[PDB]
Amino acid sequence: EGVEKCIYQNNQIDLLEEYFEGETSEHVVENLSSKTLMLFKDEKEICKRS
Amino acid sequence: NADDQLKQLSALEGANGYVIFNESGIPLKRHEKSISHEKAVHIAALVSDLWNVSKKVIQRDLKTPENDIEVIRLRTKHSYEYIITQSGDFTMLAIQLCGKAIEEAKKAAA
Repeated sequence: EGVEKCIYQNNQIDLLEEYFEGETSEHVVENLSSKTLMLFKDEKEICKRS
Repeated sequence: NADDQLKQLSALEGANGYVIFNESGIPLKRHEKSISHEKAVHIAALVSDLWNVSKKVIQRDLKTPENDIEVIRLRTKHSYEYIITQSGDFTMLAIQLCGKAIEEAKKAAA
């Protein structure tokens, strides 16, 4: 009757449950970027060359 | 009459097993689902030490005169829950589960 009392209390709510435990953001908005790595170019040419 | 309580304890939602101990350490009565005599001798040695150690420590190492331990609730991984009480000389160790593990145990039975 003393243990039955303690079983009852712990059976009310899990109390250790973590809401959305483990599972990550999943779908996340990713903006489309374009990183310019390196420019090439001619040096001291007569006019510009396309 | 004294058997009906063992039947009443398995009836409580979550309850896997129980094991009762004398002041000695002998197990008086255990469940059939938890191992009989083999584990009951093993599970007595741990809790009788854990109790007598904690009983001792609270009266001395906390420096609180006249404050005896009443319950101990070891909560664990999975959903096990080891409840230790003491009525008079005798003690006992119930084992309950939670909704998740109860549901798992019912599915295993099914």
